Amino acid sequence: LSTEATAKIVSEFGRDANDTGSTEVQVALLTAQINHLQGHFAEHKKDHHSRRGLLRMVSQRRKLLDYLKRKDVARYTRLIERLGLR
Amino acid sequence: YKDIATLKNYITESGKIVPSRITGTYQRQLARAIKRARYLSLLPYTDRH
Amino acid sequence: KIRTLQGRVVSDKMEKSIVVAIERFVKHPIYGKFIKRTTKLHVHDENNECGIGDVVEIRECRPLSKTKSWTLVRVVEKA
Amino acid sequence: SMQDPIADMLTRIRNGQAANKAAVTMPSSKLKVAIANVLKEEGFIEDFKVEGDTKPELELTLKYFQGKAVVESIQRVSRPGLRIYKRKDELPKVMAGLGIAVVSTSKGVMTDRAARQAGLGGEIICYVA
Amino acid sequence: MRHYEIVFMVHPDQSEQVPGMIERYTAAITGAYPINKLHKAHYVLMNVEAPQEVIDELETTFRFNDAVIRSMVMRTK
RNA sequence: CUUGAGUCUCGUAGAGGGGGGUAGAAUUCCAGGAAUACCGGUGGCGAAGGCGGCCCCCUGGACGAAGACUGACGCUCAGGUGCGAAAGCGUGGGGAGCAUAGUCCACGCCGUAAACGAUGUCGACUUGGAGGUUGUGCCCUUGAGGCGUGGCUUCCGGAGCUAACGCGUUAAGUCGACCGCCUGGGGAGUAC
Repeated sequence: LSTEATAKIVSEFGRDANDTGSTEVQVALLTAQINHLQGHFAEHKKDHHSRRGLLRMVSQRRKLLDYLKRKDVARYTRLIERLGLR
Repeated sequence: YKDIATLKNYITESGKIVPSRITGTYQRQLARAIKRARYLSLLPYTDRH
Repeated sequence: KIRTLQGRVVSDKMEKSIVVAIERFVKHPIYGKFIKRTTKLHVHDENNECGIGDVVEIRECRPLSKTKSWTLVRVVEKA
Repeated sequence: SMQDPIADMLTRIRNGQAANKAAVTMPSSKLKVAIANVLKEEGFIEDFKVEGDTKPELELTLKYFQGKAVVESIQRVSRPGLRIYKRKDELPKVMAGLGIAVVSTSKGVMTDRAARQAGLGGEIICYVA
Repeated sequence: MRHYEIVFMVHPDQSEQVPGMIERYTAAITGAYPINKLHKAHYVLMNVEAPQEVIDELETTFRFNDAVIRSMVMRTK
């Protein structure tokens, strides 16, 4: 969720060490943590409180993808290749 | 939460929970500690039963 | 050569014919505010040498079809 | 500032004209050096020192002659989204011309006499009185 | 994983079956007032290490038991 | 390029929920429906309606102490789509506390209200004073304790403002960007 499996996914995308909040490393950490949280909303199906917190970061997932879109068309396609998006 | 001494000196002899407004003290941890106090069997249910 | 009106491409589902919008500022006539206003005019071109999303230079011409009186001159932008 | 650096500066200065502090300070862009190098020269305030190189920032010295404070009624007019690009033969004279009218000309910001001397107006920055 | 703790209450007339029940429920350790009674017993507690699923087999064996009545699990970090 | 914003580390406090069973300080009938006495408050959570037994389970937000790197990536909103106090109604049961279904769980409609901080939102600036609560740096910590220094919430008050009454560092005060809404009362939240 936050500590263990994030620590094995951090260096899978960084252009060097500790570049953590770069936009490549950003979304791939985040989109991963929408699939796994959707396992939690694969059931329980009445938590309308927390569901906006999911709905929060799903829109921000598309927000930073605009920042790949407007700057570098190449690196945009490279990670949605590696994630299979849209 | 689990101590027979440091919790039962800070319960009242009517069985109930001491308020901090009379005790004067950690209380927000102590309250929930005495909220769950009823199953430990180091205490009664209350002093009258 | 007129002003060489710069514009974009909106859609091409037509046979050798495109749709161009044009960015354009103006003073709003009573309030004094700048509203970015755009128009929409059909433009003749044969080669399909501009794609949907480019930036286009346009002059007028003879009125060829209905609803279309502008030829392409050249393109300054890829898709 | 968030969404105008020069408007939110003009709140910061004349709040010093309501408690009579000595020195005022705001985070200072290169435009902001060119602001108070007009207010000093026309005489409305006294002295300023830029400092900082990762936070370039000013040390303006106020000017209150008495309990009365010198910079009486400064007003920004051209606020973003309501640009008023004045042609020069409309020009705002401030308080029958007795003040000054800071106009963003080509040749600089320093503007009383763009009416005749320079000879080209532009966007008003703020009236000053 | 996550550290845990075991809390339960022991039947007095079958307080002789304490360590026999212990080695039964040590399998998960190696795998990873009138309450109608005397109000007199002895407690057995320990701080255990097991993760989120190895524990789940343990508690669902107490609706078939008669000595212990209440199953309580806490933590201390 | 690093301060707006944002991810990581790391701790901290908590009626944020969802499910699962649990179960008495209490309480009618011949079994069980209910839900807190205490803590319970000027506390405390959350975007609001709200939400209080206890433990674990999947999840939600905020906070602090440092570092680290991203280099404007943001703020706002017509329509739009969700969450939506009671009742009512639908279909499927129950029947004590006690209103004869309904109230209660549940699957569907229904979107209603003092759903009234009768105070859109974010940002930056300006005399303040006393209490709340959460931290945590320095300091014989030599302690219940000081100076700071974070965050939100009270209580009275300067200038300024307001028709007054009053607001008053959590604004309504000086401003900037954007959205909702009003233009005399009745007929009327009605005719089609």
